[PDB]
Amino acid sequence: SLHKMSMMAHRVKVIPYSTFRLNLSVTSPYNADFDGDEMNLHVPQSEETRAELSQL
Amino acid sequence: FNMKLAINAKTITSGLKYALATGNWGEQKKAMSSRAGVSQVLNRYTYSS
Amino acid sequence: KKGIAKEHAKWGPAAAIEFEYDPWNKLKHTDYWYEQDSAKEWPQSKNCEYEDP
Amino acid sequence: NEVFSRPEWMILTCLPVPPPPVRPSISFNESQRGEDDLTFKLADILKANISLETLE
Amino acid sequence: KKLMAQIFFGPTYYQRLRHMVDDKIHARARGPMQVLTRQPVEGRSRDGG
Amino acid sequence: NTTVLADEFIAHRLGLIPLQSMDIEQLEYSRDCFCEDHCDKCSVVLTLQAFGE
Amino acid sequence: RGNLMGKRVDFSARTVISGDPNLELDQVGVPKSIAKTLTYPEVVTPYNIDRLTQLV
Amino acid sequence: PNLNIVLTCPECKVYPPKIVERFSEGDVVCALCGLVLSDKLVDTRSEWRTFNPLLDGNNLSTRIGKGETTDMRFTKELNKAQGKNVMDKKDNEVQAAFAKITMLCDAAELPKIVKDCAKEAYKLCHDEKTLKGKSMESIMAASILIGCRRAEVARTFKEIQSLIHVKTKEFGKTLNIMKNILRGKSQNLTYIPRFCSHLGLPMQVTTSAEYTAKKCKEIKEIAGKSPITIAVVSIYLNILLFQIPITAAKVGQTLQVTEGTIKSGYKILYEHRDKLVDP
Amino acid sequence: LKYICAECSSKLSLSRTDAVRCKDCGHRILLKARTKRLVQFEAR
Amino acid sequence: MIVPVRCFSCGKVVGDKWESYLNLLQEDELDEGTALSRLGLKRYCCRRMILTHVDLIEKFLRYNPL
Amino acid sequence: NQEDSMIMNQSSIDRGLFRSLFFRSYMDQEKKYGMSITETFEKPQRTNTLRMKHGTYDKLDDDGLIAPGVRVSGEDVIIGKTTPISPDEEELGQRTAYHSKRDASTPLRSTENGIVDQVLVTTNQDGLKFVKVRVRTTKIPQIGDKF
Ligand SMILES: [Zn+2]
Ligand SMILES: [Zn+2]
Ligand SMILES: [Zn+2]
Ligand SMILES: [Zn+2]
Repeated sequence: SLHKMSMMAHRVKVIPYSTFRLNLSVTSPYNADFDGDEMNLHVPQSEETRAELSQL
Repeated sequence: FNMKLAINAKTITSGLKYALATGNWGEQKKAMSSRAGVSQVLNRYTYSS
Repeated sequence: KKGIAKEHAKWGPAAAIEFEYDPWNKLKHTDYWYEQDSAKEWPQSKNCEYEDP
Repeated sequence: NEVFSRPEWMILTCLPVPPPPVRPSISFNESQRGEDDLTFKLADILKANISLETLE
Repeated sequence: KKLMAQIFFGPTYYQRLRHMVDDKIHARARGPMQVLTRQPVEGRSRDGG
Repeated sequence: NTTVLADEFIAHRLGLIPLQSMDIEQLEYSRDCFCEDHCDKCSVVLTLQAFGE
Repeated sequence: RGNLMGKRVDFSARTVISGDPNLELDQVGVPKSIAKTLTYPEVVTPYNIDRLTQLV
Repeated sequence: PNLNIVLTCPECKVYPPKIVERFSEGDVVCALCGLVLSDKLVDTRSEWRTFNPLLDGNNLSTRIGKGETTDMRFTKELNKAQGKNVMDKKDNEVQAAFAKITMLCDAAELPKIVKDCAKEAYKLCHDEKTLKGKSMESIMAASILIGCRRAEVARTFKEIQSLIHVKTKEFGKTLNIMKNILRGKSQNLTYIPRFCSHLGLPMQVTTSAEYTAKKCKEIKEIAGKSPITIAVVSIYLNILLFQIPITAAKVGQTLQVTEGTIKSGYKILYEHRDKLVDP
Repeated sequence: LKYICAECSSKLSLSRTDAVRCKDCGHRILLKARTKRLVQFEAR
Repeated sequence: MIVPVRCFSCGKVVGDKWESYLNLLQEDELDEGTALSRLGLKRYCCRRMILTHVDLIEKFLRYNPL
Repeated sequence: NQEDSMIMNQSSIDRGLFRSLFFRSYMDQEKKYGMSITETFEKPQRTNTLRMKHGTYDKLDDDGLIAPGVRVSGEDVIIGKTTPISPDEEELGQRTAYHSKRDASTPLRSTENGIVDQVLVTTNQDGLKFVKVRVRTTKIPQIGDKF
């Protein structure tokens, strides 16, 4: 991570055929082509945290 | 003139075995005259490689 | 056992196809790429003779 | 500061010990408890202290 | 239907790499503990974080 | 198996051999067949023998 | 640095992405094995009771 | 204090409970009820993936030397200070004996198991009034043979005294007193492949020699008193039964063995050449 | 039939210490028991 | 290795003409282009398959295991 | 395809493009820890070990090995160990019977599954019971491969 980007939140539509999937829009602030780079994911546990991720 | 010479044989064989196993390049002296990448594991993926 | 072609090509009988309509561009659904001429930079269809120029 | 810092405390007389969690025995998986660096060095400290006290 | 443009298209030589997906897929929740630090342990092998 | 090839390799090699297919309407799919494990109505049986002579 | 201002975590995912032109920005595509592996706590209200019972 | 944790489900109590471990989540659950007992298990393999104390004893050995970010002026002081505490322990003599049996076993090219078993045999007694010194090498010559034989490896006396001249009888009395020590604290068939190794023969003579040694052990004619030698003449009669020139003078100089005993065994198996061949 | 050890197509039937170095062969590597038991496969 | 079955490009049965394609080199001294002509695959999509297959199963099988 | 992604023909994958072998090996051997008696490669019974896994140990045979050619899942066991100490109050002290296991049987890596093949056993440098196995596993190319 370099700046305020790379930290997006998302909703989820669950997909088969195991891998991730995302929009072609947000690719350049993510600063990653599809050359095999890997992602990192986290899930909140309580509602204050889930709400502030959702709203910010 | 026999008892010492065969443990001498162990020292020379064990030293060469340790050197070409580890890649620490020197005797049992904890990396003196030390440079590492001399005993790489051979690359065995593809004939070209 | 039985099987069908749509889930696996083991039961495919076809394994070839050919498909042609308007060999002479009369419907003009697409142009041709060219660098100096549309005609000489392309070959005629084998199906040429059954429809007039 | 008198209440917390007075230079005779700055010279070491009586030495506390660290608890077993900071220096844990790794239980080295065939027969050993696998004693580690901190307990090893403390055992050296006790040996040297008992040697000095018998000598004096 | 007919396609508007035209396509450069034909035979070419490719090859296959080593980093396949099954060695890289990895996920974890409430697993093993490291005795020195009480944190999740390392390694995809022993189900790390 | 004894060859210098392996077994599922021989299987996928076998999978592409086509067969006679006239009366294929007469038999039934195993998914719709009431039986279990390849009755004569729903499947056929194949035997192969080779030797190192 | 490796234990206080950063450390290991829980509820984590790590795979490789592919693009898609049919999912908008606030979604993300998540594989179902990972969705089996992960979790999220909820609470029991009069509102969520039947859906939660069915999912149990 | 009784120093004891027992794990029991607080809702089943059928026995010391039939419980399982889920190491993939590090938890324990009573399999009947399905409730947890405790959580956050400690790994039992990762420490062996991370990195001779029984022979070095409770006190722990430490060799000291030099490094990169140090000075020669005080690492030579360290090199002359490393012997300032060797007299506090008898472990300097234990490790001197360990070094010397390492000298001996690797001199006779003996493996790691033979080395560690000789280390065990010294560490077993290491101090008795029965030991009483006895040149300090007789105890090691005994211990290496004890560890060799208990490693199911046979080595000759002639090999042992080719290694160290222990006058063969201080060695013998040391072997007797060690035999009594081990029995308080509580096989010649493998000589044959080393003999044919030094003679360079294929398999069928060796298998025939083993079969004839078994049969002659069963029947009669000890006849040589230390039947090592009648084993040796069983190899002699096998190789003379075949047609490879391994003549008696060559065998005697090779094995440092009496040729008259070879002719005596040759006569007593010349009588008994009948029932000793299978094919 | 328990051991093969070599280029022989012989069912040597070795169990415990009957000259492990093979008699009608010349090997000390002791090939082990291709299985009589029926196998299952899945060719989808 | 083994010349494969059912061409990726076309999909017809391939390898019938394989040892045929062999024996039209040795006892005929025949050039490969007219040899593929008479062999009779008028597409190229299968012509490449036999063109760039390399045998390995001969070098495989001239071991003597078991 | 965008930013160097790839579209492929699963029908060509069905026809047999890019299929691949995968050999994996294992190193395992025994030790002397006494009172010189070494470990054993035993087939565990129910009352055999200390702290048994959930390996469902039926895939092993009387020599403590797995016969080749059968299939294995991820968690399954292939080798069997037993602690030869001798002397540590061998099978009646501080444990049930379940004699002297402290069992360190090696399971397979818990994800990949396939067919074991051609198990060899041969003594080591000093002479012990030293074991290597090999497992064979097909991997059809999937969505997430680096090409
Ligand atoms: Zn049926
Ligand atoms: Zn319970
Ligand atoms: Zn053989
Ligand atoms: Zn084709």
